[PDB]
Amino acid sequence: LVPRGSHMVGLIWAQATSGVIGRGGDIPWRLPEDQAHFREITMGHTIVMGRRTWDSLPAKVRPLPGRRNVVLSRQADFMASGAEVVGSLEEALTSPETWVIGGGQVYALALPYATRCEVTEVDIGLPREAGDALAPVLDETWRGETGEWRFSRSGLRYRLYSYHRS
Ligand SMILES: NC(=O)c1ccc[n+]([C@@H]2O[C@H](COP(=O)([O-])OP(=O)(O)OC[C@H]3O[C@@H](n4cnc5c(N)ncnc54)[C@H](OP(=O)(O)O)[C@@H]3O)[C@@H](O)[C@H]2O)c1
Ligand SMILES: CCc1nc(N)nc(N)c1OCC1(COc2ccccc2CCC(=O)O)COC1
Repeated sequence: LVPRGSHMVGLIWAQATSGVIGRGGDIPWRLPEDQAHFREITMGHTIVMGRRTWDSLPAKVRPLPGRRNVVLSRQADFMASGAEVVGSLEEALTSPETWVIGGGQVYALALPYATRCEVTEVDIGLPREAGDALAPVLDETWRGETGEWRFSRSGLRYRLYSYHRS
């Protein structure tokens, strides 16, 4: 349970088995089961994303519905129509429950404050290339639950992990 006076911070991402989460300003696969899972977890909560992740959303879809959208930028003239832009995680993490939804820079930034991670791993063989955005690496303070491999309607295997720490 999440007491309303707390500030719970979770990270949620989908990665290939290599750790790649983004390339060329997009996610280099599509998995409908992961889209549904991402929405089930985040709906109703504040979502925090990096400026480059906001840029990756088509103008017609953003801000993402059903969730308070917060965008991190250091640029005083960057504006996100329909959403709030803030310059730090301290300013972004005011809600009782916040999901950090990417990308690679913002996961690394938020990791020291996070107590939950929800991961989808997609069994697509995408090697890491220079410039890719990557999932954060989780140290031994994190305890994980790994689901069995499942199979998507799209013909890719995937599995879910849930990590927690104190
Ligand atoms: N697979 C997934 O689950 C998933 C999820 C989300 C995104 N993605 C992908 O990941 C890629 C984007 O990731 P990315 O690592 O390139 O970028 P990102 O983390 O989404 O955004 C980086 C931007 O955040 C801002 N920022 C970073 N550190 C900050 C700090 N300390 N204070 C304030 N603002 C800060 C900066 O904005 P300014 O430059 O404006 O200062 C920086 O350029 C895309 O390919 C996207 O499609 C994948
Ligand atoms: C789903 C990808 C994803 N999966 C996990 N597990 N974690 C993430 N953080 C993540 O990326 C979430 C973003 C990309 O969402 C997309 C992308 C394509 C299609 C549909 C959506 C959801 C739209 C919505 O939610 O209405 C929203 O900005 C990045």
